[PDB]
Amino acid sequence: QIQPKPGFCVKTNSSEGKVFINICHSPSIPPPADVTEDELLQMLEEDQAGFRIPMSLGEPHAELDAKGQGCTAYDVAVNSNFYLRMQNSDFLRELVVTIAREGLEDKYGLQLNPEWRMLKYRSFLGSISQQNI
Amino acid sequence: QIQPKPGFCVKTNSSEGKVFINICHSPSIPPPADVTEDELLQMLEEDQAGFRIPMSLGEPHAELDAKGQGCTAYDVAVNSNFYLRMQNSDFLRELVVTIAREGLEDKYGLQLNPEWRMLKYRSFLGSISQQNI
Ligand SMILES: [Co+2]
Ligand SMILES: [Co+2]
Repeated sequence: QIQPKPGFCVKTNSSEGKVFINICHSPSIPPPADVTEDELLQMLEEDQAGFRIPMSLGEPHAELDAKGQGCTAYDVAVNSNFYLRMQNSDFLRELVVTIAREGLEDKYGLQLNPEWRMLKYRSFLGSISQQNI
Repeated sequence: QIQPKPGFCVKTNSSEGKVFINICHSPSIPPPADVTEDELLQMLEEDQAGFRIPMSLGEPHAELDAKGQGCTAYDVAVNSNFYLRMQNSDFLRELVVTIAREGLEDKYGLQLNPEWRMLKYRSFLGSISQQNI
């Protein structure tokens, strides 16, 4: 089993309560092809990101927020080199988080509310070494 | 006739030579609806930006680059308030430039090479007051 490395943590919410998405990474996860930005838009218009941007869409795990309240986390893990590209591009980072949100909704039957933010001081919600992919 | 206001200038290239895209603006151009980022991804996957992100796809105009060499400019003008949002979001700015590039290719039969950059010291290539939309 592959243990993910923390990347960054996205806080959002839903009619079912608070949700955190750990955008995390591993060198064991296949990277997307390195396409141009023009080609990336094409991928979206052809609705092919489901196959062309590999990511793990992790199972929900119950956790606690900083106020000690119950919430739900999901680990979305991508290739480490791809993660490092995402970090250095607001465009790519926001796009990939948006794709990951859609992926979790479709996979788990969730309905997220649209507002989200990347946490500044906390990288991952949950026990990392317990969250094998 | 509506005169566009300069926004920023994108330098790119093509098998036909150097191309500049003036991402410019006017309060007379209808704004896109103010959708969420989740909804924006949906718009792209449904390939509906052609109707849902209004922009003028300006006619080509011959100009000169800083080296005195011939090149071609196109003015892509959006609503001023929308422009100001784009400015303060790398994600939105890169997405809209990518959409504008596609729009010009489809409208004018162009094939742009993928590399482009936003000029840092020059806002618009061409005679602004002559470029009525
Ligand atoms: Co298209
Ligand atoms: Co979809």
